[PDB]
Amino acid sequence: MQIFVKTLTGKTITLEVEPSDTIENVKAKIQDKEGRWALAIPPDQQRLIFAGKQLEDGRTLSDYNIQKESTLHLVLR
Repeated sequence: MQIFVKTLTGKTITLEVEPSDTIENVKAKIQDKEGRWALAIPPDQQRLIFAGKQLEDGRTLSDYNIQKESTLHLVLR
């Protein structure tokens, strides 16, 4: 499954994920794709949003009915 994430700087990144990937697993992937600048932002200070909802690290994409080609947003927390 492919999803897109909008980063803190508005750049779009494309991720390859399984439907039961956890939000934590998705965040690790985003960290690898993103830039050095973000090297200073701790993981627990960033949150993913989808369809108005704050996504919890331990729940899965499938828990939130996130389907292929969904766009998530990485925001401050």
